Amino acid sequence: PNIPPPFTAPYAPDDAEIAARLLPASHLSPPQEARIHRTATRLIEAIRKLGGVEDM
Amino acid sequence: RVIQPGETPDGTIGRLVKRLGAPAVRTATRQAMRLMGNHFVLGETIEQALERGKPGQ
Repeated sequence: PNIPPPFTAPYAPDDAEIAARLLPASHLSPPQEARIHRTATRLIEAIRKLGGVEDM
Repeated sequence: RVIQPGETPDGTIGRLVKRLGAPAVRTATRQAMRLMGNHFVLGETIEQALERGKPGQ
């Protein structure tokens, strides 16, 4: 395939038009959300169990 | 007793766990344990408290 042209996408398009596509496409089935929720809860529980810059 | 998984977190402790996570609650309980053990002289009876708080000085 062809080498693509120099990159030149529009610099600052409208957020709402972008959101109109991203919002519906982000939809997840209930079992997908359930797995996400559990994994993420476990990760945060571990986080809240050393030291970092934010802690200081 | 045996604990079944996926239990709805209720009570003061369960609400604590939903908020901070179980690991932080364990850590908070251990800190409470150092406080209770170091700053209180306690027993089931006064004789037991008194014996525990003893210093021939």
